[PDB]
Amino acid sequence: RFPVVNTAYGRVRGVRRELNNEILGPVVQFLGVPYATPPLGARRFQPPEAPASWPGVRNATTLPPACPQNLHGALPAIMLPVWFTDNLEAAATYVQNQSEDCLYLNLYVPTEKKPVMLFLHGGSYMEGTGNMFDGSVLAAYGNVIVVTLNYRLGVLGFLSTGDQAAKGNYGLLDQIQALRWLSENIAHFGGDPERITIFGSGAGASCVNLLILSHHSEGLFQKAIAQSGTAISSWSVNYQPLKYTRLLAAKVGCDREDSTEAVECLRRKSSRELVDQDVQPARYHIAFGPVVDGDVVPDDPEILMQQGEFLNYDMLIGVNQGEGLKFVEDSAESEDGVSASAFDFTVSNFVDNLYGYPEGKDVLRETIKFMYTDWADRDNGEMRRKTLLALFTDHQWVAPAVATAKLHADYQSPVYFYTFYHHCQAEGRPEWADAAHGDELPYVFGVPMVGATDLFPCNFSKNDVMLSAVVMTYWTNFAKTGDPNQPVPQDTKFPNRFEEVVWSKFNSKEKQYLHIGLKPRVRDNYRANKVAFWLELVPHLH
Amino acid sequence: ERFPVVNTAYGRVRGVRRELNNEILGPVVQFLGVPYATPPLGARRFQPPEAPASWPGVRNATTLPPACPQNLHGALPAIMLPVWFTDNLEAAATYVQNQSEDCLYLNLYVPTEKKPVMLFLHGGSYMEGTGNMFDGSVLAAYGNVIVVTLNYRLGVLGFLSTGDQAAKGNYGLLDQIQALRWLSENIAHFGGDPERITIFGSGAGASCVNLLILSHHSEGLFQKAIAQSGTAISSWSVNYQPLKYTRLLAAKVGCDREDSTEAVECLRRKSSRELVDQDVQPARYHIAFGPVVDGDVVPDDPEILMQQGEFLNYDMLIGVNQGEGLKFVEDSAESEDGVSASAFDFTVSNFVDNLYGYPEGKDVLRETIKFMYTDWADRDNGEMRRKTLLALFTDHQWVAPAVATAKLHADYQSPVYFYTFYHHCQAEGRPEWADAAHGDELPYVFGVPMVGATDLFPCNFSKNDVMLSAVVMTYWTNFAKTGDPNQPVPQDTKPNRFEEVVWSKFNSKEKQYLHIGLKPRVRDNYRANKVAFWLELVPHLHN
Amino acid sequence: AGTTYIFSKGGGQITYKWPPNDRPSTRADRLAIGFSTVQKEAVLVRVDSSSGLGDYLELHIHQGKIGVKFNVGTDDIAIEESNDGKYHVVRFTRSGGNATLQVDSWPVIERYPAGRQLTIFNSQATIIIGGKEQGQPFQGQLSGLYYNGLKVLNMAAENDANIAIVGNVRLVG
Ligand SMILES: *[C@@H]1O[C@H](CO)[C@@H](O)[C@H](O)[C@H]1NC(C)=O
Ligand SMILES: *[C@@H]1O[C@H](CO)[C@@H](O)[C@H](O)[C@H]1NC(C)=O
Ligand SMILES: *[C@@H]1O[C@H](CO)[C@@H](O)[C@H](O)[C@H]1NC(C)=O
Ligand SMILES: *[C@@H]1O[C@H](CO)[C@@H](O)[C@H](O)[C@H]1NC(C)=O
Ligand SMILES: *[C@@H]1O[C@H](CO)[C@@H](O)[C@H](O)[C@H]1NC(C)=O
Ligand SMILES: [Ca+2]
Repeated sequence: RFPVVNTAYGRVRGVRRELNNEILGPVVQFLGVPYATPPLGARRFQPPEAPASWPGVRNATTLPPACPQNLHGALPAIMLPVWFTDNLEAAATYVQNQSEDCLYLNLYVPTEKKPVMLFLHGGSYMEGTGNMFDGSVLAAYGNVIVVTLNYRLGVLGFLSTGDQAAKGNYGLLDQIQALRWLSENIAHFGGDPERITIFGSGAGASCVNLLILSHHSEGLFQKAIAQSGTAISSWSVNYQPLKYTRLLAAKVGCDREDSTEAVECLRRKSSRELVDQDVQPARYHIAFGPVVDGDVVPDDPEILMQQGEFLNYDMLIGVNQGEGLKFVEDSAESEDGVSASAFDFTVSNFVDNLYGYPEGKDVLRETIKFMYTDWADRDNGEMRRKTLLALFTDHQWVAPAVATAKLHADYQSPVYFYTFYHHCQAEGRPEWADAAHGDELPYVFGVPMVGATDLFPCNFSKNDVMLSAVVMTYWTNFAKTGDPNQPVPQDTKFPNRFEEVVWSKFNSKEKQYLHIGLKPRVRDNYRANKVAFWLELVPHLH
Repeated sequence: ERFPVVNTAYGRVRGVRRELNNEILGPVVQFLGVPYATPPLGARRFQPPEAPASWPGVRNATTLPPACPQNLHGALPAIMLPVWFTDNLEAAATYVQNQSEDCLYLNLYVPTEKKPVMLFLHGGSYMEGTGNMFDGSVLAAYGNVIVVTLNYRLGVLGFLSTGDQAAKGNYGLLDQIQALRWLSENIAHFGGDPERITIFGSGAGASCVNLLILSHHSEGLFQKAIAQSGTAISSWSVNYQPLKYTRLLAAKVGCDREDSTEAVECLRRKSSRELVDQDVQPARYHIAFGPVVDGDVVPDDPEILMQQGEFLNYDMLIGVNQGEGLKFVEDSAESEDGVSASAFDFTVSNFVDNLYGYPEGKDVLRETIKFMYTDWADRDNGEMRRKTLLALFTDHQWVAPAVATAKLHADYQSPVYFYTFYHHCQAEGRPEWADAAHGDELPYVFGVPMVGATDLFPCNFSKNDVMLSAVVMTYWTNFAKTGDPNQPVPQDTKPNRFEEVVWSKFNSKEKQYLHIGLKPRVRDNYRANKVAFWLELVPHLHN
Repeated sequence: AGTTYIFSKGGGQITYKWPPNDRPSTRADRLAIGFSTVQKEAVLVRVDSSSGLGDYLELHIHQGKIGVKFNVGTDDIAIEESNDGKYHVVRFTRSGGNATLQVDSWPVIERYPAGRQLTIFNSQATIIIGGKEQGQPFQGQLSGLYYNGLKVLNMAAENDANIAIVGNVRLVG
């Protein structure tokens, strides 16, 4: 019972695996399927090329190797999912076959023309792998084909110099290349070509936003999703590619004045050699990643979407309640609250790192100082921690997210907004904590539906498992006709309050969204007061 | 006796024994037009008050004394005047009908039921007000306490100063001080305790009472005080440029002598009636004539005195109505829609320029405040933007300055119970969307509803309102005796919402206050979000 | 000579507490005591404000001379009568910043502090005498203490709850 299909590049053989759960049937998986040429020699730091055809039958039924990434290398935990840090060893188990050739993708096919859902992994622009998430529950649950893959990361995916010598942004070129392959391959797979959609989180979410504005994305996918991430966050894209690249070469050893010569230096160094190096970027910024090349990124993401130069695609956005858990880490281990002096200290380092504006800093420091401080219990201390956490969350995740949603809605595009509040009852996670960034992923993949794992050692519950089920329905349904309610009105299939609440469109004038959680219900705004602050008042302080 | 007589250090007076229209309270022995100072008619004009010469025989003190000089057909400041005062303007004029420079007289409302002493300060503005407007009988009939109303020099005649010895101004306060001294050495004869003298004023009067609290001259002439709707540090509370306003006054008069003393003499030779009729228009949210920093009455700016804690710990009651700047929202007050975006900013821009007039930092304040007072849940609704505009002004002039008063006083271990009024009486002129406005509490203090609708407040009231009207005065009188608005007389209807309520103090750390109204309750921080913006943030944006 | 209080070996104190809601605040004050001691260094009578308030009155001994220092909110200013074991009476009075002092029939010494200054000993809380807790407990004899219409030692003889005795003290009779 080993299925076989004939791709445009040859025939491949999958595995008809089974699941512990009963209501979900067997699922067919093809693992480590290539979709482009291994960028090994001169092909390194070049746009991806079509994969080489193979004779006979491909034996693709095993997890492919991971892309080069020094996990233990010091990296900013702020922008990575919390689970990715609490279970570093679990990932290390997953990322143990680091090979420069990693341009493969792992498919998933249900049993019972369906849509195709492409995932983007990676909290940052350097870590993660497609194998991290054994996404198979969704496929059968939504009778959809789940696609996960790996892409060139940082040094090997986005190195730039501002010139043709180092274009960078190659990671995206891997993405579209993967999209292109799926367009001409998924045809004889049951996938619906007019229902190709892309989604991700964190760094990936940033990529999704970038993908939407690319000129290389004409057609291909139609809808898209992006949770906990935008294209406007400070870490969305780099703005000093030369400096970081230059100091990298000096660290490498051959930092020739000519960019081309430096490219040869890098192209003559082994993958493991260059990747293991550490470059420390300025806090809340990315050492490597997409830049303003023009080929894939005509300009800074906010600039284009003003002009709205893209073919309005149906999109889903959301953000968890508090997504900056690590941003309060040093003080998270104090029995009492955060000291007033310390809180101001932390706030003081926040403003300069992000603005540092000579024109006036104390004004911004003062304005934010007063604003994000609930005056009812001024001396709570505990509350001060919450605000400090919240503060970060709005500026980096919520406020940018609302802006992009408005802009997309402004150009008459189907835009749907949600927010996540519920979270696992993890033992490591503090009880007072809340839904952290990326925490929705296990509920996106129904990890509880199939039991905890090394990724997520959570004591799930009946409420938790069902919550994921309803979550999938929305995502799956939206992937059918662009509506989280049209194809299948939700049903528990297991006091369900999810059958009555109806997702509403997100109009700019009235910011209707969905409050995913234990008690779902629609609201008119998400901390409206704060959102306007980071979008209207602050800019007027030039 | 239905026509009783009593004795004072200056002779003897004859009073009446009026009976109130109610059927629960007993009789009151009133006294009308009692002198307490020499009428400053001639050279005494613009001189400190002097105690009056004793009269022989018995004085027929049973008629309303003449009102002090003041104009009604003129450019009075409507921003700070109580709403009812501007509404039934001609009704007020009826009371101010016998203007005379010998206006220094005071009344009493001795009830029958030592009696506690309650003294009142009137005045919506500093150039307006006759004590006779308010019938003190009812309160004295309910609390078994002494109600006293008095007149004092007003307008230019009371607050004219050059800043030099030739003219110090601030006379009105002196006259009020003198009366207090008069009440110190006379009330006992009427049966009122001299050791429990309480002063309660509103509006411009509220500004007066605080000045007394900071006075050096008022060291032991009372023990308790009340205040409401504007304490000490409003833009209009105290003038600071008397010289500039005097110079143009004399110029318009005609004799703008280079020297003040020469200018002083000419004015002293000019008829009082002419001075009142002359027009002076001060900058918006500022007072042309009023108390000024002199040295003998107020040594320095009230803020400076308050910051360092210069006062003899008199227990205080301070409160403000929810929405008070009703008159400030005037142009759009009669619009079916709300305030437009084009007209909203303009209001704020004008407001900022008038008070925070500064070219260096103008927009930073203009933008910041613009955002602060706007509920983004209904950004484009418009109608709710009117309320916040009303909320904007009222916060700055009354709420925040009052809060600063309480915190500072409480910081120096002085008993202070903060309060706040939300209920109101349906008034024909007042709009439906309005709320308890500036001056919608004086009737309740005097218990006018007990009597019922009157000329000043034609708007009738419900039985429910009547019940509350008793509640507030019970609190007031409760305080007058002991200081705890609960201690002496437990609350009762005489169901009752105000039965279990316990009015706590106002600690600086925990800003507990009493929310009086239909459903009295104890809250903890009145509009905490906004108040902080007006006392901690906004100062920093002036460098 | 009058109501005599004796501070034995080590000394003690009578402590008088104002009711919380009846703490006074007076611009001018009157102080008067009659001591009998020969100490070359000590502090006689200290009176500080409530917590958080720096206004305070101290009447002390420095090099055997009787000096008085005080603050009303701005700063300290000290005046001294530049003790032989006998009943010598010292009267100390003030009016805001203005300060005057005199001992027995000796010529009066007065101070006129310069500059704008606060003028109220805000919110007095309690009265300390003898310096028991100041590091200089007083050992001698004290009669005729007086304070702006309040002679506490006389109230001490009346056994009032507001008043509390502590340390080494003896009473005549
Ligand atoms: C390779 O293919 C053979 C038969 O074609 C199969 O038995 C074996 O499991 C496959 N192994 C992998 C790693 O694909
Ligand atoms: C998880 O822990 C909670 C409390 O410690 C307990 O109630 C629950 O049964 C546990 N679940 C599992 C699967 O261990
Ligand atoms: C007081 O007024 C009454 C009534 O007008 C009058 O009969 C009486 O003679 C008057 N007495 C004096 C002293 O004015
Ligand atoms: C008195 O006020 C009430 C408001 O409750 C109103 O219904 C009634 O018509 C008023 N009566 C008069 C005579 O104005
Ligand atoms: C206190 O000193 C000041 C400054 O010399 C003086 O003006 C004032 O009259 C003095 N007061 C008394 C009571 O001596
Ligand atoms: Ca002081």
